[PDB]
Amino acid sequence: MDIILGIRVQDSVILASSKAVTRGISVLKDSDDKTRQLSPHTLMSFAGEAGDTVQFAEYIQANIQLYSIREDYELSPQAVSSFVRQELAKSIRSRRPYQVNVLIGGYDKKKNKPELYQIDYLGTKVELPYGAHGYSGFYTFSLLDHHYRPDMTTEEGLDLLKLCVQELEKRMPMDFKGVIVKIVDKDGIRQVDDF
Amino acid sequence: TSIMAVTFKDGVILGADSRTTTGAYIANRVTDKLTRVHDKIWCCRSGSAADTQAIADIVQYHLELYTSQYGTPSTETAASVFKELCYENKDNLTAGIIVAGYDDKNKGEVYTIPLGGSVHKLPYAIAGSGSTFIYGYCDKNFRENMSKEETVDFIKHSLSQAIKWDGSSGGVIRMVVLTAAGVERLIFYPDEYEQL
Amino acid sequence: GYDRHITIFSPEGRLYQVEYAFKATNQTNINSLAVRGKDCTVVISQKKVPDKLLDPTTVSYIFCISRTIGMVVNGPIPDARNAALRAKAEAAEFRYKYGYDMPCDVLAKRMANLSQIYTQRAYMRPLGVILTFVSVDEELGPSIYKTDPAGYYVGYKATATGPKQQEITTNLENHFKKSKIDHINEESWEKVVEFAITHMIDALGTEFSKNDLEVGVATKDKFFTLSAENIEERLVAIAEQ
Amino acid sequence: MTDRYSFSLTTFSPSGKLGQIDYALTAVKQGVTSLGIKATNGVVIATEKKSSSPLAMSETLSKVSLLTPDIGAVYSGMGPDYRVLVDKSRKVAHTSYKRIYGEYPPTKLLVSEVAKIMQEATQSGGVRPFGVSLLIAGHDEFNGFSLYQVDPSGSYFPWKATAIGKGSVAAKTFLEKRWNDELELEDAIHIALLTLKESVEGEFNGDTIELAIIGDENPDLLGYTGIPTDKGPRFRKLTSQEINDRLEAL
Amino acid sequence: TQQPIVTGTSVISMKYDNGVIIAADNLGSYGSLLRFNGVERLIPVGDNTVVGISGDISDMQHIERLLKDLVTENAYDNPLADAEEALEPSYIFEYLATVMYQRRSKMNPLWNAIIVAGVQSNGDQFLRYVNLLGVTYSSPTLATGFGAHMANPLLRKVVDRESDIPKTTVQVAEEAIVNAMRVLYYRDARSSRNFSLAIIDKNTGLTFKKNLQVENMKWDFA
Amino acid sequence: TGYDLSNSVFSPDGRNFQVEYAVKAVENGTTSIGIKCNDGVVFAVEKLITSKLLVPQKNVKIQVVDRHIGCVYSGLIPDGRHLVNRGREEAASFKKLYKTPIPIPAFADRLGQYVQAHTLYNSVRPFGVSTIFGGVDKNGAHLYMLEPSGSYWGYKGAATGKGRQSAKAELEKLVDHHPEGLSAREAVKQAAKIIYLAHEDNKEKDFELEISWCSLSETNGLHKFVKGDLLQEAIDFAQKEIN
Amino acid sequence: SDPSSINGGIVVAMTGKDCVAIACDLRLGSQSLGVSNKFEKIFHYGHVFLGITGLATDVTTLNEMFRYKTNLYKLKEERAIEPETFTQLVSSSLYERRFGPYFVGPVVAGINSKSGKPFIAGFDLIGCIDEAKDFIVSGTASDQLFGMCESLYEPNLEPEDLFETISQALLNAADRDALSGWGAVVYIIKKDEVVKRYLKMRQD
Amino acid sequence: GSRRYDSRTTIFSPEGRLYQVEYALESISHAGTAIGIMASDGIVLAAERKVTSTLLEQDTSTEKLYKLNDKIAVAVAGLTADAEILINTARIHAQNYLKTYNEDIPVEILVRRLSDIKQGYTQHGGLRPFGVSFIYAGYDDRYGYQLYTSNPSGNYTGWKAISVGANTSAAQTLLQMDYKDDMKVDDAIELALKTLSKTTDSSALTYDRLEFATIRKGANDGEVYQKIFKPQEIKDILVKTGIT
Amino acid sequence: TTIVGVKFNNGVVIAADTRSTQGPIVADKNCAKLHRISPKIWCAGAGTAADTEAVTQLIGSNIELHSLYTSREPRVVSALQMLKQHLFKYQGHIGAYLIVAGVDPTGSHLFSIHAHGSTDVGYYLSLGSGSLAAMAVLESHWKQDLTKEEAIKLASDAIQAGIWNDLGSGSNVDVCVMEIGKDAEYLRNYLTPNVREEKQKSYKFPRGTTAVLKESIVNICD
Ligand SMILES: [Cl-]
Ligand SMILES: [Mg+2]
Ligand SMILES: [Mg+2]
Ligand SMILES: [Mg+2]
Ligand SMILES: [Mg+2]
Repeated sequence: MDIILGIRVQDSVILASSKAVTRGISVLKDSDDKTRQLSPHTLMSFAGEAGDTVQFAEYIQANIQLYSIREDYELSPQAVSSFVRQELAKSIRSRRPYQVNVLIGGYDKKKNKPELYQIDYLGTKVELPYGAHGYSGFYTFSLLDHHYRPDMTTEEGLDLLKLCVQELEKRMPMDFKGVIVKIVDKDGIRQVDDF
Repeated sequence: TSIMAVTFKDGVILGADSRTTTGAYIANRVTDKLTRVHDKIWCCRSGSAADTQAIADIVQYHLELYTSQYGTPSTETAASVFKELCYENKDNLTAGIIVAGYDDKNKGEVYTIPLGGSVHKLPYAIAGSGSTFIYGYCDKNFRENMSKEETVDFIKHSLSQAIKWDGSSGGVIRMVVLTAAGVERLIFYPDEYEQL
Repeated sequence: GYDRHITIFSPEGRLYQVEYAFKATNQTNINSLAVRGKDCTVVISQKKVPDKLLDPTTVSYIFCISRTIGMVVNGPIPDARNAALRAKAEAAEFRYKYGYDMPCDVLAKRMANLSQIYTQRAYMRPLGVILTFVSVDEELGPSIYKTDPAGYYVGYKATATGPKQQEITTNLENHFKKSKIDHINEESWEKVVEFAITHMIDALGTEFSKNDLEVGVATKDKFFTLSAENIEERLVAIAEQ
Repeated sequence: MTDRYSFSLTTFSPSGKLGQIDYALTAVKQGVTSLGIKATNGVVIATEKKSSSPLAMSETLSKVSLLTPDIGAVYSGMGPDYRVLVDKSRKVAHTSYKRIYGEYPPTKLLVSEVAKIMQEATQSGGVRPFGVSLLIAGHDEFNGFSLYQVDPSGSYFPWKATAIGKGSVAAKTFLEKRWNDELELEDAIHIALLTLKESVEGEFNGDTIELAIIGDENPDLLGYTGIPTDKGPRFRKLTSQEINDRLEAL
Repeated sequence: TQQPIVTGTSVISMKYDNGVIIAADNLGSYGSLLRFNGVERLIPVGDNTVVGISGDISDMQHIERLLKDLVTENAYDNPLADAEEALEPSYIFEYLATVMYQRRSKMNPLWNAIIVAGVQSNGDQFLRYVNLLGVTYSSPTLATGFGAHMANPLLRKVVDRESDIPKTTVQVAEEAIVNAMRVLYYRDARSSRNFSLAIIDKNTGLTFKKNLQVENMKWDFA
Repeated sequence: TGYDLSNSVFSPDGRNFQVEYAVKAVENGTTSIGIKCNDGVVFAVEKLITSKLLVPQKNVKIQVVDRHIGCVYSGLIPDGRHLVNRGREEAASFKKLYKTPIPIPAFADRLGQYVQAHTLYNSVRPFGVSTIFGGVDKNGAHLYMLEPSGSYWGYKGAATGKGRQSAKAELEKLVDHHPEGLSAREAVKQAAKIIYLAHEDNKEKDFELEISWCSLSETNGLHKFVKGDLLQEAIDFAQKEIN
Repeated sequence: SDPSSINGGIVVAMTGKDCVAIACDLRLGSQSLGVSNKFEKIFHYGHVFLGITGLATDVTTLNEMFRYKTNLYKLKEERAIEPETFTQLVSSSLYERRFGPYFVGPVVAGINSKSGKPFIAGFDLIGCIDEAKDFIVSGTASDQLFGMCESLYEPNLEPEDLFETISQALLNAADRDALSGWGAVVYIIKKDEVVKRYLKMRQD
Repeated sequence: GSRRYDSRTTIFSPEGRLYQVEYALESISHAGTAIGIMASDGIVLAAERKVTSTLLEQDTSTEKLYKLNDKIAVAVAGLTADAEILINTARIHAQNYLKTYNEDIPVEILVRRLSDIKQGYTQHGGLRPFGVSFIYAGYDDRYGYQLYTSNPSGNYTGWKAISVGANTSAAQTLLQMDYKDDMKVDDAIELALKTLSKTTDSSALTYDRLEFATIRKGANDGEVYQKIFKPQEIKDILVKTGIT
Repeated sequence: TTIVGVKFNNGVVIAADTRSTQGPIVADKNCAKLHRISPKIWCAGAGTAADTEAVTQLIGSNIELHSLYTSREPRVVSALQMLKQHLFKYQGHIGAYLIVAGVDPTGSHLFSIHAHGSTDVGYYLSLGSGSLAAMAVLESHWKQDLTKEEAIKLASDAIQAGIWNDLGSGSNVDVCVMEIGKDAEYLRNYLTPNVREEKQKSYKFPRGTTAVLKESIVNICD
């Protein structure tokens, strides 16, 4: 785990997530996908405690997919984010809490608007034009404060994201083995293969 | 605290000081540490005020329910109920209790129950922080089959010394006399006992 | 007709199991009576020991519930003792929880509430007993409160219970019409016991030896029962007047 | 051992009736008459004190009961069932309201809680329904004065005036002729006493009649002074003497 | 999890040709305060067993009640309660051993060291140890606390192995026990002069001696 | 009707027919008695020898509770054992909390309340035994008899089973002829006589006598079975009286 | 790892002449890192306003909880909850979690629609009601707010004047606290109109 | 034991019907008629009070029409006490959904859950079913205006117009006759009142024996308003259509 | 906090200060520490503020229900018994320290309760951080057979000692007088010796001083 970023532009939400899985003094994998598709137009990235992350992600995925089948309908990004927040808000006062931080990127088809939600393990939710979890934010937030405009295209958003990854690869202590980038828009979720 | 109970010819007498403590501040200088659990079965309380009170309240309830069904309980029975509470809840209690009562068959009887919850039947018993200072005096001066006046003087002199040396003890000396005649409450003020 | 086996309503809005429990009340064929003095409350009950092999001292329907409260039962002894043990336990718990002696009327209400539950809940049968509670309450003074299998309860100036209850009731009514007061205007409890026995003799029309009666007396701070010789002393006093 | 009766004792018959509820209402019909009248500035509830024996002290048996300082209750039907309902009603006003909001529940909601308790005795395992109808009179700041009837089924209805029990049919007709929307509290007490005399047979005085009002705040009955917002209970039980005073100008 | 309050010190014992001897002083200590002097720490069960207990006295009194109850329970529906189906020393031990190990396994021990001494129905000597941990062992001589360090060496000079048991008389054995008790009074800061001693013989039965004193002491040599 | 099909149901009389039916099971059982004496109590029971194959002295029916109380019963034997098992639990918890052994009147109410509880619900059956029991406590000797309804009283003498009326008549004579009191050793002999006299009501199968006693002087206040020389002496006394 | 000072934030309430004001900052951070500058801390249920400072997850949770409870209240009672009653509901709900509390500092503000009286109140994390004629303060700059309010406040201020006083109380308090600021919102509340104003403040 | 007194409320008849459900429906057929009509720009709820007395307080009364949330209401036919148990459950369920998802509950989801509770009482627990039939009237942004009905079996269905309680057979025929799809709210108000007036067991339909409610988008721009009619407003709407 | 209770001729009086603190900061300058359990039974509470309020309300609620159940005026010993058993159950984790006083059919009463569950009795008592300042005054000026007006003077003087000398206590003096046969008389702000002096300057700002980015009307209606 470690690096997960998100940028909301004019027509889409872009999520970038590090590929490395490190345990001790060994990078066990360099192609790890730290994301789950919750619904056709909603994607969730995650970072935190080993085991907890995937277990929580897949548990949420199962619940949203269950909802989709029951109602023959896709929950709004706002509704999914509220469901996830409440699960983490319950979790924090459990015997053993889920130590997982998430970003939720979705395209609301009823509003025709991209939406990005940042939720931490305590259940602290905020809607943002750009987001980050962990130490990443200490570099990317100020960078995006400067270069981000609300009316940018998806291509402009990807260039803005390249600028973030470059900065992290320069100043971060650990080798996070690059990122997997995914775009969420009106046509659903797709992966950029050459980043 | 300094507390004691002493058997004699006509029955048994209980004794106690009146000082309650929170650190070095005297929260109550006129405390009543001698408590009725039955008509002629009383106890001396030492240790935590809250723990000993909660125990004595439960015992009084048990003996009231015993009396309703089986008549007057023996002093031994009362001590057994105290023991059961003290022994089974030894991890969560700080209570040193002396039980004393008058039967007509058994006359005066004294049972002491220390921290662990063990029971010890004795001719007389001393307890509380101030008791340490009078082990020597009490062992040398106690006789069996004393008179009422002699036993009152024995307790008065003993607790006087315990009060003199123990900072956790003081105030008045309260006593409770248990005989066939009934229940008598005695009080003795500093101006009398200090100059013994 | 299973509406007569458990405590559910019949078409006419009645509870037959409750009604039949009232009939169990008289199964012992014993009459009881309670009156109030200035300082005391006296309760008397017949004592019938038919078998010669019985230990007469163990045959009793009067119970010492607490130091201040006494209770006489009209009904079979198993249910009577069931009610007594519960009452004793309830009175003991009340004192522990609330820091003062349970009043006679409050214990009466509590036992009446328990009885009410058996009239509503199916798995529990009603007890076939009528409970008469007596005391000298520290607030209300001399008190008589009575409970039945329906869960009903009320205070009394005086009362009677048993097969020949109505005769005793009217006898007492006629006395209080005459005296114009709510109690027996007498100083000592001894003469209030004498009044109680005298008026039971007149109403029932029978003479009593020392072993035919059972007497309970409530004064301030204690309820106690009388011995055979205490009753004999009382019987002699009535005869010599 | 243990309650093996985990099944309903009240069930639908082929015709659609719920037998036990119907039979409970029959028990209410047998019960002594009680009534309630709503005035512009208060509410009156009344009933006859049917004595079981002249040796019995009828003062010790209270048919009209205080639930909250501004709410009172009276009934027709089975006394023991009423007594435990009052106990439960008094408690639920605290547990499900006063301990949450720091104030007493409005009449309609306390009534709703009593109704719930009575509904559950109609559906839960191993119990019969309650054999009583309640009349609950009360006041609260935002609804003013109100009067409600609660039946064994758990149903409740708000009334301007009504009666329940033995002679309810005649008593309701009497109240229809006399009730208007301009009645003052003293006028409603007068009508209550008139209506009750029709159903009472024997003695008719302050010792055989039980009557309470929901009216003005009573600072003298509060028991303390110093808090301006606390002004005293609106519930007041009329004394034996106070009833007899009104029976002369009857 | 506990801590002991009122405590009892060493319990010592040994086998001889016809039976077993066991002893323990009459003191109930409260830390350094020698608080209670009339405490009996040897408890007979029937006429063929004596259980000696050291450690926490409140827990000792609990074990007393358990053994008392065991005698009652064994007599129930048992016509041979005073004959073939009487409580054997081996039964009494295994019961206590079970309880001790169960309590340690629930992290709430009975804070004691226990020696069960007796004679079996076939005449065999029984002597076995069990403590708060549930640890059990048997030996010709057994002792707890200080006794383990000071009494055992002395008692092992009389009976060093199994073959020494037939060669040891009750007079010789009691002499060694009484001597060991004196040594403990010299050297254990929580011993008293007063003690009890019990002999369980296969011929003469249970002899329980109370109010014994340590005597013939050497001090005159400072 | 149908009022007798379910336990705890009141009939229109105010009776619990299921309890009265349990009494019939008791009346069907063998005879058992209890005699109160100067400083104690004596219990005896009839044991029907169904076959030669029954081992003598080895099917014991009298039961001890605690160390000072004896219990004997007639009717469904297993039901009696259940009651004694409860009695032993009740006596143990009393002694645990209060230290002193349970007094006889106290013990009597413990059994009484427990048996009475089995008349309160339709999900349990009443006890098919009448139980004669007693012993010695701080206030002297006490004898009790407990019935399926939960009803119990103190007795000078008590009897139950198939030969109860024969035994009751014989008990009443002893009460009349000995107003000052009967001794423990005498009461053992009398108990043998009464069981032999009550055996006339069950005389197809011959029987085995079983006696027990508690006495302040003779047994030191503890329950003991009468065996050997004292039993044979009591048997001989009984044999001499029937002829 | 002190739950009440991880996210930061402040709330203040004041009374005026026939009016009340309640104000809050917009910051949400993770210790030193500022994350959001849009995180409002004042909510309303009918005409009753509630501000909540402290751990942000609990701020969100309690809002959702009191919306839940006031919605059921209105359905059953058939009227909007009043400030005095809502204050009691907040107290009860917090004390229900006595030995596992929400790490919050709530503030109630509003005008009783029957009496017309302005009402404010404050609570500790465990439910203790703090009623005040003048002002209630809460959050990581509570010391600063206490000082600003105690000196700037006077009774019976007009709505337009009260706005200036409460705004200046919040702004100058926030600027002396590292974890508060990043924007501000003020609510001016009259008997039947409510005006919401966003303040221009320094963004560091 | 207690087997003797068990009615066995949750069993099948030889024909494969549920006795208690069938008998509960028979009970509901005697309750006052309630009608729901769905128009393109709103929904009407109309219900007849059970034989009224002149001394009944009419304004502070609620018997037939209940509010579940701001977007959903129900008309009741059956035991009122039973209905209030279910209404409180439904009210809580709506708040749970809002708390979880921060969106008002879709109508069908609320209807399904309430119906699922009814179903449970027919399959397990040995208790009598709820003697209640609901008409649900509500709005959400997925399907817009919706009418549903549920009954003691726990079965629910959707409708353009529907009646429950007494005289449903006659009422349904009349609704089937005059209803058309392009209908407006004010037309539906008239149809509802006209149908009750013809199916009523009373002599004449008056204001004091009716409860009335509308759910329109007739607020200001893209939002829904619930109007539970006051006594005087029912008196006026009854005159406006010329019934009185 | 400073709180006291004083018995007199025909009843009892309790008093308290009105300062509420969070650390060294004064949160409320006029909080009410005098609570009502029943009309004629009143409580003064120190310690954890929410605990004193919550425990006083819970027992006050249960006392009302008990009074209605028994048809009797509530007794002080009942409130005392219920409070003490509740506080003991929680082993001091509910930090309520109370002075309980009132009149009932039994007479007039004065008690104190500690968080762990002990109760005390007295003619004069004091609790809280200013209890030592108050007790010093009470020990100096108390006597047997006080009148009503003497007891109020003594009580408020004891509270004043705390106000001036204890930093935990301040502002005003609240009093409640419970006399036998009369209504309890609550005297809010019986004394106000700490009124804020006139400020030197008005800090009313010129309108327009605060910079604004956005305005908008908020919808509170449906
Ligand atoms: Cl109750
Ligand atoms: Mg000293
Ligand atoms: Mg029943
Ligand atoms: Mg700042
Ligand atoms: Mg900064």
